[PDB]
Amino acid sequence: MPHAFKPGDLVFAKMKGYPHWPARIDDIADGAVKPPPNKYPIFFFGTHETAFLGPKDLFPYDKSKDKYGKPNKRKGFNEGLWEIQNNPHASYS
Repeated sequence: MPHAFKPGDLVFAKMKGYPHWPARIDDIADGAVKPPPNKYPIFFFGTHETAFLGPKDLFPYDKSKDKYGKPNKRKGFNEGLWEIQNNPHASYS
């Protein structure tokens, strides 16, 4: 059975106006800005941007990849597909 989201989990994350996007739940570094309550820090592969999202916008990657893991015209998207499949836990700083 599912647990709650934890750092390191791989997802497609949904933002208004954008396709479901390859992403991971990030850790929060010591001294770094924390997310609002009930939100997680989401790192978006390809763009390398961070937003704060709740579970309603987070789709586990294994279950969802057949639907959402297809190339997209959007900037950074196909780079993001490579990252989530080939090195999802690397440092992209």
